[PDB]
Amino acid sequence: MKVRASVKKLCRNCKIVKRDGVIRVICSAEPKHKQRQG
Amino acid sequence: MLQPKRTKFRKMHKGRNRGLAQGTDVSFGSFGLKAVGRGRLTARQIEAARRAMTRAVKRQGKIWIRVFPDKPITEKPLAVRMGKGKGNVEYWVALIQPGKVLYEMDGVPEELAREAFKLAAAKLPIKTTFVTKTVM
Amino acid sequence: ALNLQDKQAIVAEVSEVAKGALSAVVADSRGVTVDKMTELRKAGREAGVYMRVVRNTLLRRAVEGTPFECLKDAFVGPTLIAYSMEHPGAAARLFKEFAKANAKFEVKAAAFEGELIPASQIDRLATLPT
Amino acid sequence: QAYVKLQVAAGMANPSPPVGPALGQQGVNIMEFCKAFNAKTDSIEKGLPIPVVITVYADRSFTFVTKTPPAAVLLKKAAGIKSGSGKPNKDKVGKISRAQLQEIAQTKAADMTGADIEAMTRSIEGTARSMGLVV
Amino acid sequence: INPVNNRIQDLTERSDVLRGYLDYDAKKERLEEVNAELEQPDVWNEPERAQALGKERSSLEAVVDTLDQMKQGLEDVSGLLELAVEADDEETFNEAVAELDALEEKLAQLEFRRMFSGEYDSADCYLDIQAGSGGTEAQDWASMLERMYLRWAESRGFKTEIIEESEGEVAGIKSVTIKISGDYAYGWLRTETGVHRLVRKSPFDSGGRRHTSFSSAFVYPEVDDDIDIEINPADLRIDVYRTSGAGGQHVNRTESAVRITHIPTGIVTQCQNDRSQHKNKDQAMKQMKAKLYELEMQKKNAEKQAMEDNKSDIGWGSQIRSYVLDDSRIKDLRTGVETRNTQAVLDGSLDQFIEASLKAGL
RNA sequence: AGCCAGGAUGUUGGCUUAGAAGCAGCCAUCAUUUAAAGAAAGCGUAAUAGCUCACUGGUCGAGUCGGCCUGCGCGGAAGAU
Ligand SMILES: [Mg+2]
Ligand SMILES: [Mg+2]
Ligand SMILES: [Zn+2]
Repeated sequence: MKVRASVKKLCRNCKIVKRDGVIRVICSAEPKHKQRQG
Repeated sequence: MLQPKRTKFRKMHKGRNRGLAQGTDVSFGSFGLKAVGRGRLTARQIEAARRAMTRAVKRQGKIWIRVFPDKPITEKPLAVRMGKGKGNVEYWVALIQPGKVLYEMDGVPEELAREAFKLAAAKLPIKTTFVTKTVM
Repeated sequence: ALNLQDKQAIVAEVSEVAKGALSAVVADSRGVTVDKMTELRKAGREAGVYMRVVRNTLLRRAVEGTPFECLKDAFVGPTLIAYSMEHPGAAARLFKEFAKANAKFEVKAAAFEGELIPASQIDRLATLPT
Repeated sequence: QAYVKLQVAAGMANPSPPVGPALGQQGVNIMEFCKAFNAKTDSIEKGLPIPVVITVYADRSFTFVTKTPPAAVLLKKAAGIKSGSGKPNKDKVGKISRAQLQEIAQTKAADMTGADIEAMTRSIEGTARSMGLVV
Repeated sequence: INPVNNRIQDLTERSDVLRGYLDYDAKKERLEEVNAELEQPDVWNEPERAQALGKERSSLEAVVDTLDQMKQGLEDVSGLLELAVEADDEETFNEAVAELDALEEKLAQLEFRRMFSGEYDSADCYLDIQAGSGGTEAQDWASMLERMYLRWAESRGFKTEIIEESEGEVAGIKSVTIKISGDYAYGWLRTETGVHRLVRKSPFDSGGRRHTSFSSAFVYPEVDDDIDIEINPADLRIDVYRTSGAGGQHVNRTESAVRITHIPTGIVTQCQNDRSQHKNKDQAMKQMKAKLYELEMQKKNAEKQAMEDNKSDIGWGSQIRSYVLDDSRIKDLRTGVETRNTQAVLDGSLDQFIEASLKAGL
């Protein structure tokens, strides 16, 4: 979990989703890629 | 790091930075990075931006730096009281008004140029925008 | 690709059909490229460049050019299929070629429908002018 | 079934240094492949590499079908040069005529995928260009 | 075509010499064993080993392959030489000549790599000549050596420059430093480091006795003086605290004193000279930098000390040549090459020694 | 947008490299069989192999794509009774 101010799609498999009013990158392929805005 | 070779005067008044810019259009290149925000680019900052963009363009196509840091900014040394004359010149700025084409570029595909400009932009203190060559 | 190019392609297809009466089918629902290449080369060996396998059997592509010539070909549409227009010679022997190809590893995709030239059935016709 | 093209020159019987574990990765022995290669060789020419299909069956006795020798080596031979790739557009190392390329094309026709020899010629020209030699 | 023939004759000889120096058969054997190891599929399970073995193999192969190419090419040329001579076909002769030239070039390349395999071999050098324990005689010997070296350097095309010269009070020189600029200057000269043995009847001795005087040559390459790198604030801990004794109300409160610490090394610098914390930090920073520099110097010195200690270990083996002028014979102790033309050697015919030394790898 | 299929040939382009086979780079970036297939976008390898992708054929049967302009919001946002 990379908590950042800027969250970005790092690959094709990265998807940006909003969960309970928090922007999140979740990725099916790469576990490293998953992010959270904080 | 850009700086005037010679100067008429070693120090300078603060002044104000109000108004719109004059170097507004893409003149030389095909694409430009136009300043949307008001502020002041230091020489250092400009250089950084140039470095960012050249690398991005991989030494292919020409770059112009439409801005020049011709105004010296003084800083008083630390732990020194308020009197006793003006501080020494530390760094040089270009005062930037909205509308200022900061950088110009040609001999590049458009997307790549855009990318380069974006890369540059993060190095600069002011909010900026990509612009193109306009007939008239 | 834009509308014009598609239209042109359709026109070309129509012209090809007009030129050649006999036709046959093939399908790549599990087909190697090498085999296809070889098949193509066979055509070249035989006669001119004219013949293409023309994979464009959509509901409104080849089926839209079907009302021009050979009107029964509209029902062939809703399946993965590839046509083969045959210009020179009255009833050539490229129909059984496809069957042979199928036999040599293709896993029965086209089901050799025939394209009906003398109003033929689903089963093969070995009886052909030689 | 375990088919891979990996071999050096035809004259070099039993490729020990370059191929090595690659040829004898599967159940088939070292000596057999080499013998097969030798058998293939005597009909045509030595010195050049020749690729062959390696269908490793469960019975060990593999089926093999030969291919035409690589184009690059042939091109090199035609040229009379050994190295001509280092900075090609900066400075032209070697040069070939179209006729020679055409001649080269015709001999390989069996393995080349196509009917038109002109096509083959142009492919060969492209290959040459890629290598570094200007037509 | 007589010169061509001569060249051909020479080339075989030098190939043989090269083989001798290399120890070719052993190399071939090594290549073979390594090759055998390679094909065994179990060796690529261990990756570090395998890559190393591969690396070892290739160079050996190159060495071997080039060698027999040389053997074959020469033979081919000889075969074609006859054709050139008797049959009088010109094109064929030309072709043969070209082949020979190519072969020669290849040989040179192989020899080049054998010679100048070291890191600093391409660079220019400072030759340092020091006179021995003898006295006037020793000084004279040193001077002679210097002269010889100069002559040698001029011969091949190097640029000599007398940096420092300590002159002998009676005759000759006490010491000399010569900068020798040129292509592969250090690589050509690095072998000449060592003590030189003069044996002659002294002209400075009143008795006219036969003296054995020594003088050392020392060749070292001009290393690029690396910039003293700026230390990062990430590698640094900056502590700030109150001063000792202090003396007043403002001093008790204010934390002017600065302790800078290097995290990787563990060096500390304290400063509390100034009232201003910033100034102290600046001073402390400077001090830290100085300390780092000193540490770097110390480390350099230690390594250097190790090196000479190792060199010292050889002792009497630092004696590289013996210049006997009475019996009229020069001998290199390292290689074993001898010549009776002493005067010629003195004048500057060192190529015969130097090349052989390079080939040897000593 | 899913889904089913192909995703080749010269070819492993040469070089320089310990090895380099789309993927260490350096460089050219062609042509072929053509439905379409980059001398290759990512994963992967000792390197090959292998797994994806681009583009394309089939199914399906109505809107869809991503820029610009602006309004209002979200995160970025931690302190001591
Ligand atoms: Mg103004
Ligand atoms: Mg906010
Ligand atoms: Zn991802």
